[PDB]
Amino acid sequence: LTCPEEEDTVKVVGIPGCQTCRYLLVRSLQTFSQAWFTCRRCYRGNLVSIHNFNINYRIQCSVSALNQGQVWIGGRITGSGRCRRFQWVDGSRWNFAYWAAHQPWSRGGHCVALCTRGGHWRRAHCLRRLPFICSY
Amino acid sequence: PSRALYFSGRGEQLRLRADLELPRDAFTLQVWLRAEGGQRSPAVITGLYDKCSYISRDRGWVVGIHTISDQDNKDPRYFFSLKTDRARQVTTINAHRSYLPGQWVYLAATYDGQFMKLYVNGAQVATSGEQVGGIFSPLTQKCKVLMLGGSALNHNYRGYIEHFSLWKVARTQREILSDMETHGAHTALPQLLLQENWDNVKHAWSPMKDGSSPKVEFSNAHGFLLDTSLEPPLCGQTLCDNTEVIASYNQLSSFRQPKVVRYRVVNLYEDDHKNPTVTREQVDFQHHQLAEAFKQYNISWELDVLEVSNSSLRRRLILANCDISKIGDENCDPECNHTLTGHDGGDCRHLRHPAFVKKQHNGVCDMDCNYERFNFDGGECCDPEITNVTQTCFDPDSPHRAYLDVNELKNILKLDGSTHLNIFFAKSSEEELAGVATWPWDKEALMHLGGIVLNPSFYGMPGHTHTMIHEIGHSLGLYHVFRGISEIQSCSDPCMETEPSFETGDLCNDTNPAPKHKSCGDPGPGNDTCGFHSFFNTPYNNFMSYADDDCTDSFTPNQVARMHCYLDLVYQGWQPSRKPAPVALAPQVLGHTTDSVTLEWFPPIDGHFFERELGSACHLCLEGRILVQYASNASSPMPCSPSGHWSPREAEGHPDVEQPCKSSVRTWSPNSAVNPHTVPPACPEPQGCYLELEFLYPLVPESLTIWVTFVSTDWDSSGAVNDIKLLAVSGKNISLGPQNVFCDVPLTIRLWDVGEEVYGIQIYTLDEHLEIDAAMLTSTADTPLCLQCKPLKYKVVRDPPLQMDVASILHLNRKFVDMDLNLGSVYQYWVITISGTEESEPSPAVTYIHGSGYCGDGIIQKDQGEQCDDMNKINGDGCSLFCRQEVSFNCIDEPSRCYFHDGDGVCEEFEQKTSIKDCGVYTPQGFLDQWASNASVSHQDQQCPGWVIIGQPAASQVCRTKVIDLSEGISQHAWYPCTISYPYSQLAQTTFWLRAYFSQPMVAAAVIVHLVTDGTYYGDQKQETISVQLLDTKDQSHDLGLHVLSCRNNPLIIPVVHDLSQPFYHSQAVRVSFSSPLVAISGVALRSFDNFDPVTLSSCQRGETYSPAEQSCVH
Amino acid sequence: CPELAVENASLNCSSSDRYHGAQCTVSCRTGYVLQIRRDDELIKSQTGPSVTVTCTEGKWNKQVACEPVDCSIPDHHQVYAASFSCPEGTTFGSQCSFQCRHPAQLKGNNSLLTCMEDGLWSFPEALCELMCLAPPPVPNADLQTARCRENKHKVGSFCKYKCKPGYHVPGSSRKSKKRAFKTQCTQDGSWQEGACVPVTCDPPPPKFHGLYQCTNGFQFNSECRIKCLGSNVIHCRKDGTWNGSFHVVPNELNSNLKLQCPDGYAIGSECATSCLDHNSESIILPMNVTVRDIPHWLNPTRVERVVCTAGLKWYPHPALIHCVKGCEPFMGDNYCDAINNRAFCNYDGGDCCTSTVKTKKVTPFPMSCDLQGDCACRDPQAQEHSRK
Ligand SMILES: *[C@@H]1O[C@H](CO)[C@@H](O[C@@H]2O[C@H](CO)[C@@H](O)[C@H](O)[C@H]2NC(C)=O)[C@H](O)[C@H]1NC(C)=O
Ligand SMILES: *[C@@H]1O[C@H](CO)[C@@H](O)[C@H](O)[C@H]1NC(C)=O
Ligand SMILES: *[C@@H]1O[C@H](CO)[C@@H](O)[C@H](O)[C@H]1NC(C)=O
Ligand SMILES: *[C@@H]1O[C@H](CO)[C@@H](O)[C@H](O)[C@H]1NC(C)=O
Ligand SMILES: *[C@@H]1O[C@H](CO)[C@@H](O)[C@H](O)[C@H]1NC(C)=O
Ligand SMILES: *[C@@H]1O[C@H](CO)[C@@H](O)[C@H](O)[C@H]1NC(C)=O
Ligand SMILES: *[C@@H]1O[C@H](CO)[C@@H](O)[C@H](O)[C@H]1NC(C)=O
Ligand SMILES: *[C@@H]1O[C@H](CO)[C@@H](O)[C@H](O)[C@H]1NC(C)=O
Ligand SMILES: *[C@@H]1O[C@H](CO)[C@@H](O)[C@H](O)[C@H]1NC(C)=O
Ligand SMILES: *[C@@H]1O[C@H](CO)[C@@H](O)[C@H](O)[C@H]1NC(C)=O
Ligand SMILES: *[C@@H]1O[C@H](CO)[C@@H](O)[C@H](O)[C@H]1NC(C)=O
Ligand SMILES: [Ca+2]
Ligand SMILES: [Ca+2]
Ligand SMILES: [Ca+2]
Ligand SMILES: [Ca+2]
Ligand SMILES: [Ca+2]
Ligand SMILES: [Ca+2]
Ligand SMILES: [Ca+2]
Ligand SMILES: [Zn+2]
Repeated sequence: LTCPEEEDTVKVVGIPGCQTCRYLLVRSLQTFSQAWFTCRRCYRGNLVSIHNFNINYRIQCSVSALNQGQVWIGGRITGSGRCRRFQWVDGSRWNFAYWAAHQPWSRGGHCVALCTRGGHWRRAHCLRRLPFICSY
Repeated sequence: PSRALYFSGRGEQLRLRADLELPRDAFTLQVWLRAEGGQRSPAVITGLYDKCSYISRDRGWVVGIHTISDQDNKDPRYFFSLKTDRARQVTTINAHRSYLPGQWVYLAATYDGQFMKLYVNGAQVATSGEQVGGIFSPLTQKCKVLMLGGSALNHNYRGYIEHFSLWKVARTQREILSDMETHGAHTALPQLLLQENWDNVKHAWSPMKDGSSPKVEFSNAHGFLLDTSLEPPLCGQTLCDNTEVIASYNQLSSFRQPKVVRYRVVNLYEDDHKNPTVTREQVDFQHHQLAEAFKQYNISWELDVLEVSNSSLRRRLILANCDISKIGDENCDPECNHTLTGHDGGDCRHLRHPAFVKKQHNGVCDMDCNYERFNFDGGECCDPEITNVTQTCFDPDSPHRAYLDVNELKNILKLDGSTHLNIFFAKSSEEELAGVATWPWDKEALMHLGGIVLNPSFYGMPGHTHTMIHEIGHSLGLYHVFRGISEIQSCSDPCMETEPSFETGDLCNDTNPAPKHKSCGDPGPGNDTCGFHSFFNTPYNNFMSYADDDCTDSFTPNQVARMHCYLDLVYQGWQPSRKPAPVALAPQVLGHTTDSVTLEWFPPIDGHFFERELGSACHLCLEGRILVQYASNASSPMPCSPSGHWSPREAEGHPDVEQPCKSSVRTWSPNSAVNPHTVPPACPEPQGCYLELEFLYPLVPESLTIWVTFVSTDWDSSGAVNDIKLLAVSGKNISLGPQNVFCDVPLTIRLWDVGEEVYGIQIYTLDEHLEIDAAMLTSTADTPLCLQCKPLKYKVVRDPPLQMDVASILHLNRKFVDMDLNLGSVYQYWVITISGTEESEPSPAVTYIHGSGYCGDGIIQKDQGEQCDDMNKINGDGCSLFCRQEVSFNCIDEPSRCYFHDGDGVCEEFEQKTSIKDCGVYTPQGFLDQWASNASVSHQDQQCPGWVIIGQPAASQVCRTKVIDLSEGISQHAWYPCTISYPYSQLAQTTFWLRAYFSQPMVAAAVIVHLVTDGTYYGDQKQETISVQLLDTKDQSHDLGLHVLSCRNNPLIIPVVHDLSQPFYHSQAVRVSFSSPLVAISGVALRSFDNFDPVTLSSCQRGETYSPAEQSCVH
Repeated sequence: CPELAVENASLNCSSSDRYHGAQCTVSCRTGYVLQIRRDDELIKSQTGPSVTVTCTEGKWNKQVACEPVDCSIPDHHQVYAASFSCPEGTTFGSQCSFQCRHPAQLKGNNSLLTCMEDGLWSFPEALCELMCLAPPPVPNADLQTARCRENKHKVGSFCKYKCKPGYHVPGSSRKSKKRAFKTQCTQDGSWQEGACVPVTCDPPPPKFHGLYQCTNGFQFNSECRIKCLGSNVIHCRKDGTWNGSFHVVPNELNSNLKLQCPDGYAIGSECATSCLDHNSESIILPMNVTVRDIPHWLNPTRVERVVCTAGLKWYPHPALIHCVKGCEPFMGDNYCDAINNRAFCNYDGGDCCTSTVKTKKVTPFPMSCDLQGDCACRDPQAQEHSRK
C-alpha cells in the first residue's frame, strides 16, 4: 500500500513517566487491520498498548486537536464465551483499563478506540476509518 | 398515646372528606413527619389538587420531598410549591439542607396572600413573594381535593405522619413554635380548620378505591429533650473533632490522666526461628525512646513481641506503599524500586526499550530478559524447578512471587488488632517516610488489617527513632501540621487554614499553618502556597512535621488532647486499666421550677450505653435494647468464573466514603473484582447481579439501611436496586419490592411482620455501576442478645454537697431533678459514670445560679456569650444547644426565633459584606464600582459569546472548582475559551487575555474581578494565576501582579499600589491575562473614589481650588 | 432646586426650604409600577416604594415614572374556551369581557375580568362549560355504551367502538386480532379518531401477480378476479383465509443488477437477484418515489428472487427494480449515523435515540453532525417521539 505522508503525522514524546516510549500519531483515516499493517510496515511496530495513566493522558493531549472524536489504539476482543479476553495487538498483557461509562458490556464492535475528548476508551467497530497511533 | 400513620411507597394515599371546606385566601399546614431514606423523586406529603377535569394542571399547593437538580437526583430537600388560579407560573421554595432520613421533622407551610413561607422545625428556611392573591375562587371551590401522602399520578411518600393540622389563617412564626410545643388540641380556635390525631382515620379521610390504606402504629415522636448527636465539622471525622468535646479535653486535666496502651511488634522468623526481622536490641531501644517521648504526655506503652516462624514470609520482600498493579506499567514508580521487585519489573532500568519482544523460552532463566518488556523470560523464572521462586519470580500474575504487600501479610497473619497496636515491617525505596498508619476512624482500626507499617532497617536507628512516634501519633488521630497548606485538593478547599483554628487544617489551634519542608526553621518564599508568601511560628520542632529527627521533639497540648480523646473514644480495648469513659460534655440545664432544677447530660464519650463483657454482643446494644449491627461477611458471584463467590471486604464495616455521590474504592461494584483483561459482562436481565451481606448476630429485625453511594448518571430505568431478599435462618427468603434510592442520603427500609430471625440480605441490581458502601440492621426493642447486658449508672455530684440520701443514689436514665436549692446560691454539678463499681472521671462542671439564667430559659443574656436562647436544646433549628446561632441563620426575638437569611431575597445591614447572592457586591462608602462595557476577548466563538462580561456579574452563580468539563451551564454568565480545551493547552502553551473597557475613565483604586470557576483541572492538581493589568488613555500598561484564584476570594480584589510622587492616571481598559483555559470571568469592576476624582483636581491651575462636593475646579 | 412633580405618586420633603442639599421621598400608589431610569441607563425597578431624590447642580439626577401595572393580554389558559374583548386596555382598574364559544355554555351572573392591584386578572365569576356532543359515525363499526348515544357527556371519558370481524385498527398483529377500540372526548369538544380499515387476508402469491382486479385490493372481503375446472374467483373468510388460490433475457436491467438463475428461464422458476455494487440493495421503487429522495419513514420492499407469472413475465421486473445505496454495517454499534437513520436500515438499530442505544448516550461517527437534523432520532417507539 502507500505509507502516510509526514504532513498528516505528528510525534508524541516526552511522557512524565517513561523516557524511552515514543509514539507517532497518523491522522489519516484507516480501518483497524489497515492501521495495523501500516504501523507494522512503515514504522516497524504494532499499535500503541497503553499501560499507565501518563501514556493515556499524553495521548489524549496529543489527539484532542483532531476533528474526529475517536482514534485507534491496538486493543481487540479475542474471546468466545461468557467472558471474552481483551488483548493488545503487540502481545503485552492487559493490566490497565480506562473505559468510558457503560462501555465494555454494552456490545458494539470488536475493536478498541480512544475518545479524543476525555481520553476514556470505547468499544468500536473495526471497519471504522479513524486516526491511529503507532509505537516505534 | 400518640398515634401515627405509616405510608409505604406502594400507593397508599388518602383524600379529605368532601363535607369539609378547604381554605381559599390564606392557609397553614403543620405536619410532624418521619421520612424514610430512599424516596420517589417528586414525593408528595400533602397536596391540594383540582379534580374538575384536565384544565390548567399543577394549580394548587403541594408540599413534599424533591431533588433540587432534577437531571441528577442528588440533593433531596423538603419543598413547598404554590400556583394560584390566577398566576401564570408555579413557585417552588425549598429548605436549606438535605432532609434527614430518620428524624421527626415539623414541617410548616404558611401562605397569607403575599408571602409563602416554609418552616422546618420551627425555623424559617424559605420565603417567597412571587405569589399574590387568593388561591381559588368560591366558584371553583367544588372541585378541589386535599391529598395526604400521595398525588393523583401516584407521587407517593414513604414514612410516618403524626400530627396533621390545617389552618385557614397564616400563623406567625411564634404561633408555629407554640403549635410545635402543644401536641394536644387547638379546639378553642375557630380558624382551626382541621387537626388529626389518628384515633379515627376513616371518619375524615377516605382512601382511593384501587389503592390501599396506610398502616396505623404508635409514634413516640416527642421522645427526647436533649439532642445527644453532636456533629463533626467539615474537616473532621468523628465526635472527637467537635469543638466542645475537644475543648473539654483541652481545658480539664482530669481527662488527661495517665494511660497504658498495649502495642505489639510483629517480627518474622524463619522455620528454625533464627533470622529475625528486627533484633531484640533495637526493639528494646525503640521501647526506651518511645517511653521517653510519651512520658510527659501521660501515655505509657506496654511492649509485646510476637515471633512468627515462617520461612516463606521471611524470604519474601514486603512492600509498604507499592501497589502490585503498578509493576508492569511503563512509568517508573519510585516506591517499587527494589532488587527483589525487579527494578519495578524492569520499568525503571535505563536500558529498557519499549519494543515488547516476546522470546521463545529455552532452558534457564536470564536476568537481562526477566523484565516486563520480555514477558519475564516466558515464565521460566517463576518455575520452582528451574530456579528459586523467592529471588527470581518478579511476575505479579504468578501466585508464588518474590514480593508481597503489607495488606497480604496482614491477611496471612490475621492478628488480633482489637487489643494491641500491631506494628508491621515493610521496605520503602523512596525513604521519605514509613507505610500508611490506619486512622482511628478507619474501619480497619480495630481489625486485623490495621496498625502501623514501618521500615525495619531504620527501626531503632539512633538517627531514625522519631518515625515510630510520628506514625503512632498518626494512629491516634493527629494529622500532619502541613495539612492545611499542602495536603489540600485546591486553593478553594474549606480545610485550608488561613489562621489557626479548631476546624481548619489539622484541627489544632496551637499549630500555625506551615508547608512541608525538611528544614528546621521557617520557610522562605511562597511559590507553591496559594495566598501566603511567608510563615512564622511554624511548628518545625513538632513530631508531626517533616523535619529531621534532630529537630522534632515535642507535641503541642492540643495534640495531646486529641490523642487522649481518641484513646478514650475508639481505643478502649488497647488499655488494661478498666476505668470507664467519662461524660465529655457538661450537664445541661433543661428547666427549673420555683424550688427545683432539672439536668440532662450526654452519653459517655465511648458511645456505649452498657457495661463491657468480652464474650457477648453488648457493645452493639443502644440506649434501649436495640442491637444495631453492620455487615460481617459479604459475598458476590464472580462474573467470569461460575461458582467463584469472591468476598468483598468493602461494604462490610461502617460506611466510610468521603464524597457521597462519587465513585470510590471503599464500595462494592458488581464487576469491581474482575481483571482488566476479561470482559465484564452485563448483569442478568430478570434478577440482576446481587450482593449477599451476612450479619454476625442473627435476630428479628425492624430496620435495614443500605448506603448506596454511586448510581448511574443517565440511568433511564425506574429503579436502581432491583429487589432486596432477606435471608432467614429457617431457609425462607422474604422479598421486598424495588427500592428507589438516592445518591446522598442512605436507603432506609422499615420491615413489617418479619417474625423469623434474619441472618443476612441479598441486594439485587440491574445497574452495572451501582456502589454499595455498607449495610446496617436494627433489631426490635427487646433483643434477646441484649437482655444479659447491664446498663451503665450515673452518679451526680454537686459542689455544695447533696444530702447523704440523695448523693449516694445511682441513676439508670440521664435525667436528674433536685429540689434542695436556695433562692440565690451558686451550685456546680457534674456526673461520674459508674460501670460496675469502678467510677470514671468527672464531667465538666455546670455552674447554675438559682436566680439567674442559663442556656435553656429563652432569655438572651449577652454577658454569658449567648447569641441566641431558645427553650429546646435541639440542634435542628437555627440556635444550637450551646446558645450559639448556626451558620447562615439569624435569630431576632428575645425568645429566639431564627430564620435562614443567606438564601433570602431582602438585604440587611449585617449581610452586605458576605451575602453576595442577596445584596450586591460590597463597595465601601468612599468608593464606587463601575462595571465593564464592550469587553473584547482573545478566543471568540459561537458557543462562548464573549459579551457576557458586559454589565453586572451573576453573583448568584456558585463558584466551581476541580471541574473537568465546563460546557454544562456556565456559558450564560461568563466567558472562558471554548475553542481550546485543557489537554490541548497542556500540549501547546499559549496565553488567553480579556480586555474590558469602561464608559467613564476613572482612577483605579482597585480592580474587582468576579469568577465562577477556579481554573483548576480535575486531575492536574496545579494552582492557576491571573495577570491583571491596567491600560491608560495613552495606551500605557501598568502591571498589577500575578494573583492566585480561589472560590473563597470569589469577588477577587486587586488593589493598585500607586506612588504619590507619580501623577494620577486615568485608566480606560483592564487586561486580564491567564494561561489556563478553564478560567471563567463573569465581570470586571473598576473601583474609584466616590467623593472626588484626583486626576481632574490636579489639573486645576492656580486660583482654581479643588471642589469634591461638585467634583470640579472652583474659582 | 426646582419643584419635582411625579405622576401617580405622593411626594414628601423633610425640609420646607429648597436648596442644593435637600432630599425628597416619592412613593407611588398601589396599582402602579416604578421605572427608575437615568441618562442612557435602564436600571431595574425598586421592590419598595421608598425612593429619595436629591437635586444636583440645579438639575435632577434621574426621572421618576410610575406606569400602571400591566396584566398580560388575556391568555387562553386564563379562561378556557372563551374570547376576550377589552376596549379599556390592560392597565390597572381596566375591565375586560369574556364570552364563550358556541359549544361551551356561560353559567353565572357576571362575565367580567379586571386587572387588579396585584398584577393579575381577577377570578371569573362565570364559567364556560364545555359539553361534548354526539360523535361522528364510524363506518364498519358499532357503538357499545348507551350513554355515548346521548348528546351530553363529561370531558375526558371513553366510548367504545367495535369493528366488524375482519376489520381492525391497522397494525394489528396476526395472533392478537383485536377488533375494538375507544375514543375519548378531548378538551376542544371533539373526540379521538380511529377508523376500522380492512387489513385482513393476504395478497396472492407472486407467481400469479399482476392480472388481479379486486374490489378493494388486498383488503378484507375483497374479491380479486383475474380475467381469462375452477376459475380465479376467491373469497376471503372471517378468520383471515381464502377458499382457494390462483392458477394459470430481461435486458431492461438496473445499473448494478445481476440475475443468477439456478433453474434457467423456465416457467415458474425463481432466480436470485443481486446488486453487483457491494453497498447496494435491490428494491421495488414507487413511481412517485425517486432514487435520491426516498423518505425516512418509507420502507421499500426488498427483492429476493425473480419469479415468473402466468403471462410468462417476471413479476419483479428489473426495469422497476432499483439498486439503491444499501445499509452500512455500522448498525447497533452504539453509533448514530446519517446514512442508516431511516426505515430502510431499521433506524440504524436505534443508535440515534437515547432510550434505545445500549450506552444510553447518542454518539455521531462524525462529531460535526446535526444532532437535531441529519443525526436526529426518528423512531416512533422511543419516548422522545412519544407524547408520554
Ligand atoms: C498528666 O497527669 C497528671 C496527673 O497525674 C497531671 O498533673 C496535674 O496537673 C495539674 C495542672 O495541669 C495540677 O493542678 C494537678 O495537681 C496535677 N496532679 C497531679 C497528681 O500531679 C498532668 O497535668 C498531666 N499532664 C498532661 C500533659 O496532661
Ligand atoms: C506461613 O505462610 C504461608 C503463606 O506464605 C501460610 O500459608 C502458612 O499458613 C504460614 N504458616 C506455616 C506454619 O507455614
Ligand atoms: C532505582 O531506580 C533507579 C532509577 O530511578 C534505577 O536506576 C535503579 O536500578 C533502581 N534500583 C536500585 C536498587 O537503585
Ligand atoms: C537457591 O539457589 C541456590 C543457587 O541458585 C541453590 O544453591 C539453593 O539450593 C536454592 N535454594 C532452594 C531452597 O532451592
Ligand atoms: C488559639 O490560638 C490563638 C493564637 O493563635 C490564641 O490567641 C487563642 O487563645 C487560642 N485559643 C482559642 C480558644 O482561640
Ligand atoms: C517552592 O515550594 C516548594 C513546595 O513544593 C518547596 O519545596 C520549595 O523549597 C520552594 N522554593 C523555595 C525557593 O523556597
Ligand atoms: C463468608 O461466607 C462464605 C460463603 O457464604 C464462606 O465460605 C466463608 O467461610 C464466610 N466467612 C466468614 C468469616 O463467615
Ligand atoms: C429462596 O431462595 C432459594 C435459593 O436460595 C430458592 O430455591 C427458593 O425458591 C426461594 N424461595 C422463595 C420463596 O423465594
Ligand atoms: C429512667 O426512666 C424511668 C424514670 O421515669 C425509670 O424506669 C428508670 O429510672 C430509668 N429507666 C431506664 C429504662 O433506664
Ligand atoms: C464595541 O466596539 C466596537 C469597536 O468600535 C464596535 O464595533 C461595537 O459595536 C461595540 N459594541 C458595543 C456593544 O458597544
Ligand atoms: C399615571 O397613570 C396614568 C394612567 O393611565 C398613565 O397613563 C401614566 O403614564 C402614569 N404616569 C407615569 C409617569 O407613568
Ligand atoms: Ca511502574
Ligand atoms: Ca531463557
Ligand atoms: Ca492548625
Ligand atoms: Ca465500605
Ligand atoms: Ca440565658
Ligand atoms: Ca435550639
Ligand atoms: Ca437576606
Ligand atoms: Zn506522616
